[PDB]
Amino acid sequence: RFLKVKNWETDVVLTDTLHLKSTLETGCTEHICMGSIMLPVRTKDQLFPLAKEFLDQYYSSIKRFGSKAHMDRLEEVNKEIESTSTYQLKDTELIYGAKHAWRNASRCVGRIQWSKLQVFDARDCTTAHGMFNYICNHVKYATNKGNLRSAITIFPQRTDGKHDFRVWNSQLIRYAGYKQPDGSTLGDPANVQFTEICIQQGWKAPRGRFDVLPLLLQANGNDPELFQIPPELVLEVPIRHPKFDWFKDLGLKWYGLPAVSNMLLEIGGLEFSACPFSGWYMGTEIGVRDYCDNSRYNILEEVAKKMDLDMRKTSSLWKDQALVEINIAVLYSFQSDKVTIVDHHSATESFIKHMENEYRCRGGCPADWVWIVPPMSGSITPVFHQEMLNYRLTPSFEYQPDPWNTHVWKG
Amino acid sequence: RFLKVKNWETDVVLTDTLHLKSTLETGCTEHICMGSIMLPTKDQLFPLAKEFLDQYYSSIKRFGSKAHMDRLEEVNKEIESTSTYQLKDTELIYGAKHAWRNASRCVGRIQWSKLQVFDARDCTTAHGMFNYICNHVKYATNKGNLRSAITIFPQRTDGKHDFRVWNSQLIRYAGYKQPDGSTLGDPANVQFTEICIQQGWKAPRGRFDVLPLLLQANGNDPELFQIPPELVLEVPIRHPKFDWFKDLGLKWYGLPAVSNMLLEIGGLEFSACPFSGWYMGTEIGVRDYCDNSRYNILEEVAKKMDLDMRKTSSLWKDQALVEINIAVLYSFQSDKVTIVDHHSATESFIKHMENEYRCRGGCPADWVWIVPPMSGSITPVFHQEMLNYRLTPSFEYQPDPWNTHVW
Ligand code: HEM
Ligand code: HEM
Ligand SMILES: Cc1cc(N)nc(CCc2cccc([C@@H](N)Cc3cc(C)cc(N)n3)c2)c1
Ligand SMILES: Cc1cc(N)nc(CCc2cccc([C@@H](N)Cc3cc(C)cc(N)n3)c2)c1
Ligand SMILES: C[C@H](O)[C@H](O)[C@H]1CNc2nc(N)[nH]c(=O)c2N1
Ligand SMILES: C[C@H](O)[C@H](O)[C@H]1CNc2nc(N)[nH]c(=O)c2N1
Ligand SMILES: [Zn+2]
Repeated sequence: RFLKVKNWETDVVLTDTLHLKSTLETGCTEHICMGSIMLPVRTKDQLFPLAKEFLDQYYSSIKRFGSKAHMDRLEEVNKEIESTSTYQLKDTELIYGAKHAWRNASRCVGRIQWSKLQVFDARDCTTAHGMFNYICNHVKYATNKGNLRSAITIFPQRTDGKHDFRVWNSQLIRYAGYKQPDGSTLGDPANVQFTEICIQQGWKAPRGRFDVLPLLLQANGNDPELFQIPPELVLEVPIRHPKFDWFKDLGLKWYGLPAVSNMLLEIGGLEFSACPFSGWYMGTEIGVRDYCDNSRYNILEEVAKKMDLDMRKTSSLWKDQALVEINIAVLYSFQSDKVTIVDHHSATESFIKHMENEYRCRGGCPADWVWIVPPMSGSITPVFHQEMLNYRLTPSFEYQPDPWNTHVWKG
Repeated sequence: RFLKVKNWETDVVLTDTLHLKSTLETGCTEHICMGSIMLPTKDQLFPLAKEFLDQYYSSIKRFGSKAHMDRLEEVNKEIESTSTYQLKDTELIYGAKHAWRNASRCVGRIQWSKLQVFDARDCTTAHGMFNYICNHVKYATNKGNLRSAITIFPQRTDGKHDFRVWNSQLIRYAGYKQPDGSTLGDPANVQFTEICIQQGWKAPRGRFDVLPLLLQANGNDPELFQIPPELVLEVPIRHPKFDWFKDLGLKWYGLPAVSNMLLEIGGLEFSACPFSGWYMGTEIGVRDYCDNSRYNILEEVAKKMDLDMRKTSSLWKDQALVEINIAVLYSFQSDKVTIVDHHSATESFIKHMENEYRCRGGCPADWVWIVPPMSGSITPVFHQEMLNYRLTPSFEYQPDPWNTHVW
């Protein structure tokens, strides 16, 4: 079957056949759409089909489908599953798998970049100390003094579910949040619970507005351990505004490297529970969400005060006006310091070109509109007007529950 | 089967049970979400009538009463005899208000219960339709203090005698393609304008020409009528800080009035049912003015602001966008024509959602349409999970009649 998507601005129509390869479920049915719902130990049993399907894809991509090398590899994996109950990916397969999980990430606007991903194989890692070292090297390589390079580091896969490698931080680099006795929050309100765990584990909290959190690292199902990332490895950008000289005195800064560390990477039925990956920011992630969400740094009021906007009625659009100024400041600041960043116009335009290319060469591009459309200036970006089909392909990145909810403490 | 929706800003979790009463299909499956696609006989009719009357008599606390049973009986007899049936006035009013109540893409639903329903089921000609519509327009406009209304023409019979308003809204501006190659006026309305000209309309060929109505009665060929100019309230667009803004020559009309949809109540189909409320500012300022395929004015405004248009990263588009939207709200407010800003509308919808969950066990909502086309995440709807499902009575899209009309 064929499915059509139309762009309502250009009348361009595309035809999806890739959705036919989708196995995993969406959350939706014929009677309910769950498109705005944020969150909608395997047996050999299910494992060999998952392995086979993955290896068929891999061998197709390298133009060796049905070869002796292909057949031998299936055989080899089959026997390994039957006798050890799991199997090991070749380096080539791991790299291909990691690239494809990104390619398949329907909520990711940055996918034009998917084929340039540095894959760091950390499957020989055995301890939390070992994890720390790997992660420092990733941060340094990815940061590259401001000329950011995409990377992922892949720690050993799940075995029985009792020996998981996990990075407890949601992102490698994030600022602490402290709930005060008066109910106010100092620093990032999003990281309060994790900061408390760090403190509980013995972190000495400086208790400022922008304190880089320590890494909390679990190897082999053991209790996690604290490590401070070397500060000289943590590139940060002080935020200033090209015309508003008082903007610097708000005291804002952000880190340059966005690096997700709480997701689970699935390749050929294998589960990599610790697989931190990083790219570079789109300005709105910081300027719209991080700074302006009510539940985050929430700076809109202070910014609009300083601009002396009429704040007595929402219909003056003071929030909107201040929102634009903050986002200009972020882009200006990253640019002035030569730290890679992309604005939402350029990013969404690139995504549209990527998506059209994917339809032509691959037969589709699963995309989640709710996430792809930026959180400001929606309809002046080309993605707003683009129909999108959301479905789940493997390899994939999956959400997993926070480790402090599931971890069996050894003490 | 019982479903939670969470607000990620406030942590409020609501439980939806109303979706279980959903009847129509979504476009989605277990394998594919189509959340972003714009357009995804006697036997069938008695179930539809029963379902409706059951909810009606339930709503007036008379479920299972003799009056309930008697009406089921009466409607039942009428269908078997006549292959259709007629709504009581009370049922028509209830049905219309609920179609709006169930409109998952409408942010304005806190208002659903205050809808003036004009029963035009006695209308027989296109001249009658025209009279009904001017009365609706005058009533709704109310000298700028807008009031929600719907006018309901006779229901579908055998499908060859449909009442249809050919216009997509009661009030729209004409569009004309130039020898120049560009477009004068509203590019969205070019095809319809051609049909008007080809039906006989003498076009002024200006930038802001209110289109005539093209009214179809009883399946007959449609006819042209101009809405009295004095009933079409328009607003010149100025900016409270930029003196030059008015020089752009922009205006918009006060009355948003959708005329192309199909109202379905208890199996019955009202193919002509123009309805109207008042604008949310972004509809005009963001979509009408700034869509590339619409009036597309961002470039011109940004130049008058003398912004650095060299690189997308100066955010010149976003800057001019906010300003155009400030001008829309200011101009409507100054002329005392009802308008709502996206902040206030989305706040009211969150309150409405809470009421509906509390009072009805849910509220179907389409996040893709509810979240405003600018400043998404600074409105509370952005952080609000929504379940989208189809309830009846309902407003449905229907195909442009010129594609269907045999002359
Ligand atoms: C190259 C620069 C990149 C840019 C500009 C980019 C852009 C984005 C943005 C704006 C989001 C939404 C994030 C949010 O709203 O919090 C996102 C989500 C995502 N991105 Fe990308 N991205 C990039 C690289 C990557 C890389 C290298 C990977 C993995 C290898 C990746 C995988 C994802 C995944 C899995 C999500 C969804 C996250 C979630 O559900 O929380 N991204 N990206
Ligand atoms: C009271 C003032 C009202 C406001 C501020 C309001 C707000 C809106 C907005 C912003 C949209 C999105 C439309 C678009 O983006 O083009 C919408 C869609 C809708 N509204 Fe409301 N509305 C109001 C009154 C009504 C009334 C009185 C009805 C019916 C009686 C109604 C039924 C609908 C329907 C069916 C849609 C979707 C239209 C479509 O799918 O094309 N609206 N409304
Ligand atoms: C409940 C829940 C579920 C879910 N799936 N995600 C969340 C939080 C979403 C989130 C929060 C912070 C950073 C990012 C990165 N996606 C931010 C990021 C990462 C990369 C690699 C590049 C880039 N430009 N940006 C995503 C919450
Ligand atoms: C293909 C297609 C499908 C579909 N369902 N809708 C469209 C056009 C969408 C549209 C266009 C103009 C006006 C409105 C009114 N919905 C605008 C409106 C109406 C009312 C009553 C109040 C208000 N504030 N605003 C909606 C196209
Ligand atoms: C409830 C809703 O799905 C939630 O607020 C989503 C909406 N769209 C998003 N889009 C992006 N890119 N990131 C997000 O965190 C969200 N949050
Ligand atoms: C492709 C996408 O469905 C389309 O652009 C939608 C997105 N959201 C919308 N939301 C509203 N309110 N109105 C619209 O016309 C649209 N257009
Ligand atoms: Zn869906």
